[PDB]
Amino acid sequence: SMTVCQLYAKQIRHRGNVKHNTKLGRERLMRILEQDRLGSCPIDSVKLSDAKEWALRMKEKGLSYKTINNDKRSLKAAFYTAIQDDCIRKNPFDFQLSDVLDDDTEPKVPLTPAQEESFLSFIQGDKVYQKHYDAIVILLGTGLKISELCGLTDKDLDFENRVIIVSHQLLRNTGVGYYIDEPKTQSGVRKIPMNEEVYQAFQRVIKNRKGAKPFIIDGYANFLFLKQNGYPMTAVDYGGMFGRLVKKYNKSHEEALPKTTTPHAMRHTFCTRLANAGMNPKALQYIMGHSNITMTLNYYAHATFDSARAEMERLA
Amino acid sequence: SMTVCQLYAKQIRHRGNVKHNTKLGRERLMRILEQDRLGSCPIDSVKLSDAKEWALRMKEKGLSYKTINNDKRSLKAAFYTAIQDDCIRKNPFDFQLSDVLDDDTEPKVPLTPAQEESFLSFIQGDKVYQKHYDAIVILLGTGLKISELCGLTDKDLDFENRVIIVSHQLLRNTGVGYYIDEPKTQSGVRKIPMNEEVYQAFQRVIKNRKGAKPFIIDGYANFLFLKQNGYPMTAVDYGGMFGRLVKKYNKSHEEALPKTTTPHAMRHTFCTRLANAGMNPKALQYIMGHSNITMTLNYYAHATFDSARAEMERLA
DNA sequence: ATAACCTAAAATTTTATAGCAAAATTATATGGGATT
DNA sequence: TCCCATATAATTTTGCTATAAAATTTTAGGTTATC
Repeated sequence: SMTVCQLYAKQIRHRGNVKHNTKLGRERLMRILEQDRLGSCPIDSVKLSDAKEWALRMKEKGLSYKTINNDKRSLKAAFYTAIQDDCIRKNPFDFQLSDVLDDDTEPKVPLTPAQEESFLSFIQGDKVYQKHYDAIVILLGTGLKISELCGLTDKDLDFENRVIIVSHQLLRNTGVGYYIDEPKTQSGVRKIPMNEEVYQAFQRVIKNRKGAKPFIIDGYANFLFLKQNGYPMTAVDYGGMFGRLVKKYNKSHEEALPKTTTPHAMRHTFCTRLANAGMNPKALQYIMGHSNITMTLNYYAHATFDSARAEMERLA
Repeated sequence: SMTVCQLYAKQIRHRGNVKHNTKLGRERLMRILEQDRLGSCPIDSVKLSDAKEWALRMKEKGLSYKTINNDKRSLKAAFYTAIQDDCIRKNPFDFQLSDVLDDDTEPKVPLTPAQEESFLSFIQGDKVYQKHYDAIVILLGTGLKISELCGLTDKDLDFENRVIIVSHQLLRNTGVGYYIDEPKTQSGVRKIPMNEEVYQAFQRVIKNRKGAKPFIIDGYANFLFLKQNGYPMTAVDYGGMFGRLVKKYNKSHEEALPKTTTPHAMRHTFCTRLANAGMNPKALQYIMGHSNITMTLNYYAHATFDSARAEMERLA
C-alpha cells in the first residue's frame, strides 16, 4: 500500500465482490497507473498538484473527460481508505476536475420524431437490415437497454396482457462467454406495457425465428433475438450493426443522423419523447428503470419563465 | 475543544458566516448541551452508546423527532471536524436515528378544493379577518413563502405584465428587528405570473392601503401588507392570525380544517394542486423557487405499474 | 470488388445520493386592549 | 372570551454534491457473403 499501484491494488482486495465488467475496468485503470509516473509514487508524498498533473497527462494521453473523472473517483476512494487507516492525512484527489480540464464532451442528442420515422422506413425497406426492424421498433417503444433486449425470452412475454417482464439481462465477455445477470432486489424488476407496434414486432420475431441452436443458461432458453450462428445477440453485436446501419443511412439520405445514434440512443429517444409529451415523471421512471427520480428528470427540458407562464395558464 | 460544549462552540466559531436565525438555533442547541450530562463530557470519552442514551433523553424531554435528528447532525459535524484535526478516530453520531426512536411525524394533509372555497368564503364574510382575504388568495394562487409575501413592495409588482418579481424577503427577530434577506446569485430570483384572482387581489391591497408609517430599509419601501401599527407584516404576525382564524373557522363549520392549516399550508396546497393536474415538474420547480428538483418531485404521487400503464396507453 | 459479421481488445458512457445543519416557519407564555 | 403584539421557545422546511461500479460503444484484425 506504499505506492499508488499498491494502494489501488489493496483497494480492489478490500472491495472485491464486483461483477466481471468491473474487474475489466479496474485492470484498465491498473494498466494506466503502471504506465504512468504516479503509479510508483509513495502515497505519503502525493500532493494535491501531483493528482492534478495526473489528470493533465490523462487528457494528453487521449482519454475522454468522463474517463479521467471516473478514474479520479476510483483513486479518491483508494486514498480515502488510506486516510481511514491513518496511512496519510489529506486526500490529494479532493478537487474539481472542471478547474483543471474543460469538459469537451459532445452532448447526446435524441432523435426527433421526423428522424425516428425516416429511420424505421429505411430499415424496413433495406434488404440487409430489415431483420433488425422489429428490435429497433421494440427499443424505440420500450426504452429497454441493449442487454435487457438480448435477455428477453418467450417466458418473459405476456401476450395475454401485452406486458414485458424485465427481470434480467444477457451479457457476454471474452473468456467467460454468455452469462445471466439478475438484480439483487425486486426493485430492479419492472413491467413494460406493449403498444400496437411493439406487440406486432414481438409476434413477427417469434413467427420468423429459425435456426436456434441449443442454448440454456441459468434456466433461460428460447431467446427472441439471435445472431446468424443461431446464438443470442449481444450488446457488441448490436453496436457494430448500428455503426454499419447509420453509415449506410447517411449515404442514402441528404441529412445525416446524429453521430451518437447507438442502441442506447433509442432509450434516450424513448425517454425524451415521452417526457416532451407531458408524461408523469414517476411513471416514466418506472418504465425506464432508474433508481432515483432525479435521473429521469434529466430528460425534461429546462424550464424558463415563459414556459411556466403558459403552463400555469394551461391549468388555470 | 476537549469537551462537547467546547467542541460545538469551536464549530460555531469556524463557520461564522451564518444568519441570525442560525445563531438562534445554534444557541438553542448550546443550551441543550449545557443542560445535559453529555455536554460536559470529554470528546475522547464519548462512545456510540453515549449518543443513543442522549437521544433517548431528548425524546423524554418532549422534543420532536425532526428536532432531535437535526441536533444530532450538528453534533455529528462537530465530531467530524474533530476527527480531521483533534485526536479522534470514530464518530459516535454515525448512526440512524430511526433505530433508536420511532418517527411520530403527522402527515401534512393539504386542503381539498371544497375546503379552500369554504375557507375563503368564511374569511370574506368575517368582519375580523376579511382584511386578510386578499393576502390568502395570493398565497393560494402563487405559492409564495410567508416572508416572501411580507417583502413585496410596489416596485416588486409588474401590473403591465402581471408578474410577481420575487427577489428578496422581509424578516424580523427580537433585537435586530426588520431586516431584508437577499439571495447570493440570481438563481434565487423568480418571476410568478398573476391570474385573474391574484391580479384583482393585489389591486384591492394597494387601493385599500392606509396608515403606512415611514419605513425604509435597504432601499425597500412601500410594503403592501401592513399591521395595524402601520409597519409591515411578519411571519409571526400571519402565523398567529392563522391560528386564531382556523380556530374560529372550526367553531362554525362541521368538517374542521387540518391542525396544520398554516401560511405554509397555502404553499403546500398550491404546489400539490398543480402536480396532480399534470404540470411540468421543472416548470413547477421554477414557480416554487426550489434549489434542487427532488423537493418538487415529492409532491408527485408514487407511481405503480397500473398508473404507469395508463400513462403509456394515454400517450400511445 | 466492398461491405458485412465476428471477436478480442480498448475505450467511453451510463448509472447512482443521503444528510458530515443552515434557516426558515410555527407554537406558546404574557400582557395590554378591544369585544360578546 | 377574543385580538393583537412580542419575547421566547419549539418545530418544520430547506439545500449540495458522487470517497466508481457496471454497464455500452468503438476499434483493430480477420473471414465470409453480396453488390
